[PDB]
Amino acid sequence: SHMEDFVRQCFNPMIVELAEKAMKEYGEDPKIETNKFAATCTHLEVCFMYSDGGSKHRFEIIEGRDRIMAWTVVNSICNTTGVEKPKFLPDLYDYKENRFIEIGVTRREVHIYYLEKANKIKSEKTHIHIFSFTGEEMATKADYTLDEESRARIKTRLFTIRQEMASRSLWDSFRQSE
Ligand SMILES: [Mn+2]
Ligand SMILES: [Mn+2]
Repeated sequence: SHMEDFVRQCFNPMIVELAEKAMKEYGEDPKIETNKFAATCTHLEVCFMYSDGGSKHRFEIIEGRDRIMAWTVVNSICNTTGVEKPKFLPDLYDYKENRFIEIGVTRREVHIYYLEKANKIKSEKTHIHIFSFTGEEMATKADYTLDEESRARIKTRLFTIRQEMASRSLWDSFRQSE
């Protein structure tokens, strides 16, 4: 599929392999679920750019691990810090702020996805940070965790991915499929 080749020429190879394992872990095939394939890679890259901002030992990366191992770290973070165990696996834990973070990448309005992410968690303490494919962003308590320059990089990369999909005529199917 054309989407499949774009995702392979767009994201770095380890991001692609890490997405595949995340897909195969839930039965989804990147070769037919190609739109979900571009979404998992985009979400994976944002989480790794996000942890790249801040101090060296600031973030414990929960995403990209396998479910049992990912929970193993979450239970480890909880008993270490006393923070409540979330109902769903988050993406990162902020050692600087002592809270889990849920990263979200949207193709609709950032205000709708966060509203969609907020009622699902109900965990209150879990921080939520949302980015769009157009440059906006929305975070719990208006606390954006990272500095403006690190968030500007993520927004820049998202719009580049958005442009490259459109120049290849795959953006409309990607947008109209979320
Ligand atoms: Mn996740
Ligand atoms: Mn997420």
